[PDB]
Amino acid sequence: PTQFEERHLKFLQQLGKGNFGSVEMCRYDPLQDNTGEVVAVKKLQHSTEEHLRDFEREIEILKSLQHDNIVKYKGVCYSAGRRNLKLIMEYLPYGSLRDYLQKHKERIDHIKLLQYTSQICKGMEYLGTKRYIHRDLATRNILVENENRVKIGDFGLTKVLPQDKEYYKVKEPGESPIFWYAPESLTESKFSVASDVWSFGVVLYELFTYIEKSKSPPAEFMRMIGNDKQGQSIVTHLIELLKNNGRLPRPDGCPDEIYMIMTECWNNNVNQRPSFRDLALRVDQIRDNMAG
Ligand SMILES: CCc1cc(O)ccc1-c1ccc2c(C(N)=O)n[nH]c2c1
Repeated sequence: PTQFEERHLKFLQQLGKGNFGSVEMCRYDPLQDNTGEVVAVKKLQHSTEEHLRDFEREIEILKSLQHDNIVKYKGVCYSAGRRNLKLIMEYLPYGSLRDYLQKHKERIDHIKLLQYTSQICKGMEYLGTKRYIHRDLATRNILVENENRVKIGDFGLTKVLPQDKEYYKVKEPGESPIFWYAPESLTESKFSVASDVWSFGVVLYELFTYIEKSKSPPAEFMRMIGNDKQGQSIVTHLIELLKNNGRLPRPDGCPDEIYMIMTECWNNNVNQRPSFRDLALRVDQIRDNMAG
């Protein structure tokens, strides 16, 4: 119901950058009196026909979503042609859950951690009904609205399942977050609802270590690979470690019932991992049992 144009978009400050794109804070101001609404804006640095095509698919996915725990779509800008396309989304002042939690950690207890966990489960349950696979679940990619609510973000790798099958195979892997990936994703490039469940397991580990740098997944796995070899790639060493049942340890002070959920999510067999339905019920019941 509304298209945006270049001449009313005003730069305020930087929010982030990668190898192919960047994000900015701007004010849309068509009356030119500085009363306009503040928004967040994405654009591409290096436009290859391939990357430009992936960008337009990201936008169609975002249009179709409406849920309390998922980030809101606003519009698009074609003022300078297809090769200079921009995306407009809602601005959330508190930023990412990774950044927020490091800052305000002395006011966040085990009960609060489980509130965030529950809301993430509800969001993924909704994506499942549309047959979408997220592919990039991590605390850097969740956003905060206020002290009692969070939403799922960055949909830049998301895919749709075929009508006939229960997995999608990706042609040409990109630059990947290997320390959050399932084994059959690493060896065969297969992604599914089940591989999203392995990733949710690692998010729960991030939360109960309070996002400390020195206990992060990259730090722990590199420690476990060791000091010697010598002769192989880093990803080759990781695939071998996982085949022989090596896993991340229990965080200091983690409850029995929460640690059991982690171990179940990290099963080698895809057919033996739990559902997002059951995960929501179990988490809510544990939170109630701490209440009284
Ligand atoms: C436009 C980029 C984007 C793309 C996507 O697919 C999902 C979410 C975002 C996004 C990223 C960051 C923020 C922020 C902040 N404060 O950093 N606020 N709203 C944001 C939305």
